[PDB]
This record gives sequence, C-alpha cells and structure tokens, in this order.
Amino acid sequence: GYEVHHQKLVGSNKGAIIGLMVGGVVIA
Amino acid sequence: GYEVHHQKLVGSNKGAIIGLMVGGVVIA
Amino acid sequence: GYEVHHQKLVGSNKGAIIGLMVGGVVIA
Amino acid sequence: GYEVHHQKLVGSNKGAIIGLMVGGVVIA
Amino acid sequence: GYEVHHQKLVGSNKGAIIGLMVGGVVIA
Amino acid sequence: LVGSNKGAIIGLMVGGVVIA
Amino acid sequence: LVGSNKGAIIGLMVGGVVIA
Amino acid sequence: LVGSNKGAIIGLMVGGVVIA
Amino acid sequence: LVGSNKGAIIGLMVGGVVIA
Amino acid sequence: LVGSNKGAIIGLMVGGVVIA
Repeated sequence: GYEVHHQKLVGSNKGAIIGLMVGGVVIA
Repeated sequence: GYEVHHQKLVGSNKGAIIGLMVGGVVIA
Repeated sequence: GYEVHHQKLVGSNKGAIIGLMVGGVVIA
Repeated sequence: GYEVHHQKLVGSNKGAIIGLMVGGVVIA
Repeated sequence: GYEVHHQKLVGSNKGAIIGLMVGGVVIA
Repeated sequence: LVGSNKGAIIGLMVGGVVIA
Repeated sequence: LVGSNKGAIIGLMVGGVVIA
Repeated sequence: LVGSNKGAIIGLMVGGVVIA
Repeated sequence: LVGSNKGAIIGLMVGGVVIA
Repeated sequence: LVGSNKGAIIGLMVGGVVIA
C-alpha cells in the first residue's frame, strides 16, 4: 500500500525511461 | 492499493519511454 | 486497485512511447 | 480496477505512440 | 506501507532510468 | 549478414517501437 | 543480406510502429 | 555476422523501444 | 561474429529500451 | 568473437535499458 500527496516538481527534465513494468504508478 | 493526489509538475520535459507494461498508471 | 486525483501537469513535452501494454492507464 | 479524476494537463505535446495494446485506457 | 507528502523538488534534472520494476511509485 | 548497420535490425518483433 | 542499413529491417512483425 | 554495427540488432523482440 | 560494435546487439529481448 | 566492442552485447535481456 502507498499514498503520495500535496507535493510539486519544478524545472525542465530528461523524462522517464522504464524497462519491463508491472503495476507501477509513473508521474514523470 | 495506491493513492496519489493534489500534486503538480511544471516545465518542459522529454516525456516517458516504457518497455513491456502490465496494469500501470502513467501520467507523463 | 489505484486512485489518482486533483493533480496537474504543465509545459510542452515529447509525449509517451510505450511497448507491449496490457490493462494500463496512460494520460500523456 | 482504476480511478482517475479532477486532473488537467497543459501545453502543446508530441502525443502517444503505443505498440501491441490490450484493454488499456489512453487519453493522450 | 508508505506515505509521502507536502514535499517539493526544484531545478533541471537528468530524469529517471529504471530496470525491471514491480509495484513502485515513480515521480521523476 | 555482411556490411555496416546504422539503423535497427530485428529477427522477430511482437509489439514495440522503432525510430530511425 | 549484404550492404548497409540506415533505416529499419524486420523479419516477422506483429503489431508495433516503425518511423524512418 | 561480419562488419561494424553503430545502430541496434535484435534476434527476438517482445515489447521494448529502439531509437537509432 | 567478426568486426567492431559501437551500438547494441541482443540475442533475445523482453521489454527494455535501446538508444544508439 | 573477433574484434573489440565499444558498445553493448547481450545474450538474453528481460527489462533493463541500453545507452550506446
């Protein structure tokens, strides 16, 4: 179980690159 | 189980690149 | 089970590129 | 099962490119 | 079990690059 | 196979994306 | 096969996307 | 196989992404 | 195999990403 | 195998990322 809230991320970025992935949450 | 809320992300970005993927949530 | 709400993403981006995909949610 | 609500995404973007896909939800 | 809230991240960054991944939450 | 590759070569493909 | 590739080459294809 | 590769070469592919 | 590789070579691939 | 490798060579791959 996981919870994540009220946060922020700011500025230009190189993205997300991901392999074989099962059941994850990816914000990128 | 997962929960994610009220957050933000700001600025120009290189996106998301993803392999074989099962049941994930991807915001990008 | 998953929940995601009230969030935002801002700025021009290179999109999402995805391999073989089963049952996922992709916002991009 | 999945739930996603009350969010937004803002700015011009390069879309979504997806391989073989089964039962997914793609907003792009 | 995990909880993360009210935080921020600021400045241009090299993204996230990820191997085989099961059930994680990735902000990037 | 003889001679150089600068692009992508695949024997069998199921799903996936190739950008030259 | 003999001689150079700059694009994409596939033996068997199911689904997927190619951009030259 | 003879001669140099600067790109990508795959025997069997399920999912995944290739950028030259 | 004969001659130098500067790119990527894979026998069997499930998922994953290749950038030349 | 003959000649030097400056890139990446893999027998079997599940997940992972390769940057040349």
